[PDB]
Amino acid sequence: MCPTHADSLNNLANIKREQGNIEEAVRLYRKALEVFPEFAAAHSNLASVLQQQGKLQEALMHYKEAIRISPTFADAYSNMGNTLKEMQDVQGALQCYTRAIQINPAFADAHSNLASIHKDSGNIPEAIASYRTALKLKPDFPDAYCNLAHCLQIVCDWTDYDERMKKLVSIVADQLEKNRLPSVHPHHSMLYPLSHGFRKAIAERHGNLCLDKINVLHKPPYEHPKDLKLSDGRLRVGYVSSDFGNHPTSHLMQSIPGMHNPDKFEVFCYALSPDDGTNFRVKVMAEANHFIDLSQIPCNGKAADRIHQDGIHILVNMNGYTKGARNELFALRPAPIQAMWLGYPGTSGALFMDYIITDQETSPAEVAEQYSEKLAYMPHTFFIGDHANMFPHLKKKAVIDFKSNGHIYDNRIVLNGIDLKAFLDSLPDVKIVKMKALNMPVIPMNTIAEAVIEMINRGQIQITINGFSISNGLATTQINNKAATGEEVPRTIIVTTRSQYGLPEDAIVYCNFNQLYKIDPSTLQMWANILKRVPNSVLWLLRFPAVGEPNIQQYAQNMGLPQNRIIFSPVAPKEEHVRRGQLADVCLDTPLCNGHTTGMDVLWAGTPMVTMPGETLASRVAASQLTCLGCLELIAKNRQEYEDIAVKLGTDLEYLKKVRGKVWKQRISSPLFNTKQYTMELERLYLQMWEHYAAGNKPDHMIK
Amino acid sequence: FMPKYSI
Ligand SMILES: O=c1ccn([C@@H]2O[C@H](COP(=O)(O)OP(=O)(O)O)[C@@H](O)[C@H]2O)c(=O)[nH]1
Repeated sequence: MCPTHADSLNNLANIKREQGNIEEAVRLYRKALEVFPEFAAAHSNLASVLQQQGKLQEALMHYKEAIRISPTFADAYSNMGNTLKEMQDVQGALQCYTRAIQINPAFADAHSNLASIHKDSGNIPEAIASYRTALKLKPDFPDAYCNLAHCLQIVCDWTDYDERMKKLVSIVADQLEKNRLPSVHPHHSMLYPLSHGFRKAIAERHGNLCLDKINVLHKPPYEHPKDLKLSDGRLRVGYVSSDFGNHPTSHLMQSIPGMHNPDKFEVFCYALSPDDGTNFRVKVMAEANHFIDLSQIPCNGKAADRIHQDGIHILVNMNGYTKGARNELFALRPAPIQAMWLGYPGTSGALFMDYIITDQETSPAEVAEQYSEKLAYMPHTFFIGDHANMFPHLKKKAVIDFKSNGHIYDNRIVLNGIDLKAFLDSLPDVKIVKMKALNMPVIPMNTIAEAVIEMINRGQIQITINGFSISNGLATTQINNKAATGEEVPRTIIVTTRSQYGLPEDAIVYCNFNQLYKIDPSTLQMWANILKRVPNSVLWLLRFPAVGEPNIQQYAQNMGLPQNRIIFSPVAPKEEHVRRGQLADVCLDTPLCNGHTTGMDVLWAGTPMVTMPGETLASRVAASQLTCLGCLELIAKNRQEYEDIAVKLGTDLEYLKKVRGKVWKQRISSPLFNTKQYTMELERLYLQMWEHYAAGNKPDHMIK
Repeated sequence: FMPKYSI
């Protein structure tokens, strides 16, 4: 028992640890502590690498020791905090970060970690404040800088945007050289002008964090099936998601498990989340051949084992680097074929993923170098939505003519309803506007139209007309919470109007209902150019989040736009959100990162969407959606072409009518919203993947 | 549930 004996072991181990051999670092640190038990720095370092190994309970014990031994050890409080955060004790993490800060007001990391808790909780201003404090205290601090950058992206603070982008690139480049974990998150990397090489490298380094956490389990390779004989000629497909519940992913693909053909497929849904009580979870549970709640099996070893016992041929990763992911499951390779699908719009960058399911428009061969996976092409778009099932009440609209001697508009006052035809047939006088199968009933301004308008204007919940229930589209939540979320189809007729959202009755409405983080200065310039060329037009955006609004309005004033040219509405429930798209004339897609779910949402309302596909997967989805829809005239080769298409749609009301009618027809007539066709194509593709493997081949691009 | 303006 000696202090400088133990001191030497600690330095040998920071060495092994620096190299990257985590496993030896531990054995050294542990000998250091047998030699000198009261060695604060050893306890703290052992704890740090136990945390990396995902042995949180044990890490936490050693942090506690470090603190007992050295009570001024701010650093150990800060990392104990992080351990508690990963353990879901955000309460206890918070106490750690705050205690660090009281003991050493000048200690930057605790300020940064306090900011991350705020950021995770949606408190973006509180996060910005604490990241700024960390950077005053320690101006070279990449973690703090890159998280502040994402906070600023979220609220559309573009102060020193180009200089900031230049510095994020600079930090990633330095961190990839110096072999550290990059401070830019792979999901965020799509937003910054990094190289395809850098984005893939960022992904790959996040993938390797899974390898550290599964190497501690010391499991051997699994024996994979070589044939379909034990599964009766059925291919066993395992869908793995944290999002079988009320989450966009489920709003896209909840119908698909149920649409698989039982003669050739056996469907396993592996949920990483507990049952949130919603119908989305009910449906996947009810319709999958097998539903396994892996939230009840927190050990990645035992969960991977469970996948392997079920005999899965193709395991499908629906999370990539999103909240709730357990990529450890995939790193353990319990299945012989492992595919990225739908939920993550980027590469895993990881050796443990074989294919990415995409399409020729989204992921053309010229840009294959950005993916670590082999391309597996679906015939049209990889994108899909459940809109035909969730929102069939929007398959048909009717309007009210209130101008009377004026225009018959398709989007100022709109009725939708499963029982709309019956309500219309009860009315005396209904003009039917043919659409040069399809037609738009027009309620003229009788006293019934006045009663509907009265309801909208007095802000009443609902009225009754000839026994039919007529709902104010702002009150869906009070009438039927389940209809509001998309869990139920509304059983009332819903009225939606521009007057509800403060949209001008006599103007072109350009919408974008994405989260504001997808907007960059260039995009708002493009939009300003369009608005300047189409007088009285407005841009319709969401408080997504609200603190973004003042920032965008400021950048818009500096571009010479009066305040009233951009109209902000609150985020709404799913069904109001999709329905009120019917009020727009055109949707202006964000080129930096496209609307994904949001794209399918505007197209379901028959709202034409203008996009400029970039190079990233995330920047090409809207074009892929539109080529499948069959509207190639809405895809721009550059900013000039985008502005021109938008301006044409706003100035040439005959062209607008034609293109809106195209989208309105083709949402039904094209493959885009056809879940049965989608599922059958996904099945054709699964079988290619499998035949290729059965013939004894390593994975290769599937383009035919 | 008021509208921003009157039709
Ligand atoms: O007012 C709104 C705006 C959007 N959404 C929904 O919020 C989710 C946003 O998800 P995300 O940002 O992932 O959109 P994506 O990137 O897929 O377009 C989508 O399901 C939208 O339907 C909503 O319910 N109300």
